[PDB]
Amino acid sequence: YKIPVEADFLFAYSTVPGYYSWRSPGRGSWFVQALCSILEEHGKDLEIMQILTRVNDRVARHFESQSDDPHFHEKKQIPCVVSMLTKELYFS
Amino acid sequence: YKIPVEADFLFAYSTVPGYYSWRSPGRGSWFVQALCSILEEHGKDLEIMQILTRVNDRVARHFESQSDDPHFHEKKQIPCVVSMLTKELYFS
Amino acid sequence: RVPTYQYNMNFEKLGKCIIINNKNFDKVTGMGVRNGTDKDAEALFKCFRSLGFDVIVYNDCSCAKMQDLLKKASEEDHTNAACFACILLSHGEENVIYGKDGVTPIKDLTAHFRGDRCKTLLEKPKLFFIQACRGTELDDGIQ
Amino acid sequence: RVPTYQYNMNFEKLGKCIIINNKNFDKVTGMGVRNGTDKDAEALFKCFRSLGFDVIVYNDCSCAKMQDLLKKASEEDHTNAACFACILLSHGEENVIYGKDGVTPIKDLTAHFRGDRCKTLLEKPKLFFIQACRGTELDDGIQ
Amino acid sequence: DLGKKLLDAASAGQDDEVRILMANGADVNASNQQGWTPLHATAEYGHLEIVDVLLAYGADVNASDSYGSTPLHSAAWAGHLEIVDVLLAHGADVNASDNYGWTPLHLAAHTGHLEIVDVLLANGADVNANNWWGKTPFDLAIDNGNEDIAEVLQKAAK
Amino acid sequence: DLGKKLLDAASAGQDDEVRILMANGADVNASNQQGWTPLHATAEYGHLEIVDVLLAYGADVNASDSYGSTPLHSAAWAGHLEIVDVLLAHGADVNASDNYGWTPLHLAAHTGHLEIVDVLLANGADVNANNWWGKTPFDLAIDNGNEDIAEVLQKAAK
Repeated sequence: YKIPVEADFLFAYSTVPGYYSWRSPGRGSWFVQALCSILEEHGKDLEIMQILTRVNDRVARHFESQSDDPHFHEKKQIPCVVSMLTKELYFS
Repeated sequence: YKIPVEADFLFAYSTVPGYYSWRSPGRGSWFVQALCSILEEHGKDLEIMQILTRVNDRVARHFESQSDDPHFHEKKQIPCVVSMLTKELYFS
Repeated sequence: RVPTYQYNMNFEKLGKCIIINNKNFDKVTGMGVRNGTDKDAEALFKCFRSLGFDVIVYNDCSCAKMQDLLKKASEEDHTNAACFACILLSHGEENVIYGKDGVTPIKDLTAHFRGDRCKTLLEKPKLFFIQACRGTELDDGIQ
Repeated sequence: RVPTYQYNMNFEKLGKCIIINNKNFDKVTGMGVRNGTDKDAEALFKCFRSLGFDVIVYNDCSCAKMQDLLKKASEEDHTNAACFACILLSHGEENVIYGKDGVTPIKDLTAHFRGDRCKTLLEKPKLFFIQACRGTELDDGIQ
Repeated sequence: DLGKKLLDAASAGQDDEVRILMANGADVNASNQQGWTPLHATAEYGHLEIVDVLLAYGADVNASDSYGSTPLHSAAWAGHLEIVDVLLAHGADVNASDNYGWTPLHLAAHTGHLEIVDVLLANGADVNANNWWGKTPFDLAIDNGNEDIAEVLQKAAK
Repeated sequence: DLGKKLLDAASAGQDDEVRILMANGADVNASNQQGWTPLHATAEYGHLEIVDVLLAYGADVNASDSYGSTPLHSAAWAGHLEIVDVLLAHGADVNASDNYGWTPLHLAAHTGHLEIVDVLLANGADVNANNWWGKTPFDLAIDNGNEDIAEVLQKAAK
């Protein structure tokens, strides 16, 4: 019995392919801010996809860019989770 | 308040990028076989990522290719789930 | 299951599930018959219908047909549906899927459902299940 | 939580978490300072340590340094660890991340951990968190 | 007990086993958890002689499963013309609507069964029936490239 | 009560507030849920005068948090040389090992604090200490390109 050599990876990208990823110069990247916030509260309770989905929503809803350049003003972001996991992951 | 235009998609690919995806001529593709099997039993009970993770494991563990061509013999497969979802999805 | 963290499913209907079942291909593509795909399509029809989807299957679609079907679906009124699903069964290569007559980028098919282009599916899950090769690499596995 | 469906976490240690914190870049790359990244690194250090990881942070790594660190990590003995994590904080473009001196394909970094190449992490989750642009498109959002 | 045996035999197209099961008191209107009856099964799989036996034992010709589908729906979808005629002869509702508003005419128009379309029309099928999505059988025939059917439906409408 | 106030003030580097809190009976060995004490906080953030006050009120110089880290670990990691000396003078365990086997010497070698490495060595730091991964401070200095430190550690080993 064998297992695929590509199995059991997960990639949590801050943004979707082709897209910019936003960073506040004073507070840090949107994605890391959200990820740490969610982990701090739920990291030992929830499954990894639950955590990362909550991160997706936090980034999607709580953040919007500000710029005096109209081209960069009021932009949004969604992260992108790629799962090749074969089981549920709790940090228990 | 705005939402990203790329939010709320999920892609369940039968295989990882760059890789072949296996199909039994008599029984159907490995991925669909596993997906239907898991849905039939758990589709109304589990969250979509739980379902798709179980599919990942079923494909990874229960299937292995057969061929008289050594190049195509005893090969394996892992699917690939890409989630931009912002909430948990139950088919309730 | 804390409701603040689940998609709202209190809608009149679960939604549409489109299946593209490509088995036979034009000789020009040089692609073979996909034996077993009908079993896949019928299995998927039964299991997606069980979930509550209105499943509709289209066979051996040209690239133009696939594009027009998904475009049409994106222009229908999903106000009273909870979500949308589309299943693609075909030959493929990296980033593309085969119609009966050639390849079309998968991103062109999903693009119609973008939040700004498909308002009645805004904030609702849009699910794509893709059975197709994504290249020619093989996974030799490991014990 | 039915145990047959969860990764086994009954190991001596949770595992290693490597953070690559790239803030300052060589003038040749033409890339600017990533102000705010240190706050990210310190936040991540604290929260990944809280989970039970042995977190180790490396700053302003060249492409060669990133490659050698991950390669080294893949060659260490993870027998008594449950999983492995790596966090990349840098500039990026589609499929690549910036070292201090240029771009390296992300797939080259993750490749060391492939099941056949990293036996002591076989059947264990390998997690990569990637904060980097993947292109220049912007999401205008929709109300 | 005999119910699952009946469903299984009917599904597998085993005429004699079905006749034996019925003669031994099996419930002709037995159904699985999804409301699927032996008459549904025989209608989808095309087992004409079994349909006849079930009807003779008083099978509900208009039995509706969990999805609102009747055996006439099944026959029209699977494309079994002679079974469509038999169901109609035994009082099948030609305009039965499933849970998404599909009628047998919708199914026939989508799947491309022109003769079944003709038979349904001749038995009073509603050409103007809208499913839950607001689509008529004509719309479905157009969407799926069934031009001859689309022409027949368009002419029947007026 | 005064405990969180003390931790907060100590973290924020508010000397006078800390002295007031201590003079009013705050628990010098108060800790948060993760075992983080005011002495840890002042050691990481570099507040020398506050370290002095806490020690004067009998702060446990070898307090270990949930991760096995002591204030000497904190000071060595954050790179606060004068605080490292003060902790050692008050009996800090120079070879304290955290839950992954890191010693203060490991932290200093990894982060690149050469003077702290020298001080730790002079106070009896174990150059040969292996963390849980089997790595010495020398290994870490090499991995992170801290060549001068690696040279000092290599020479101290023999």
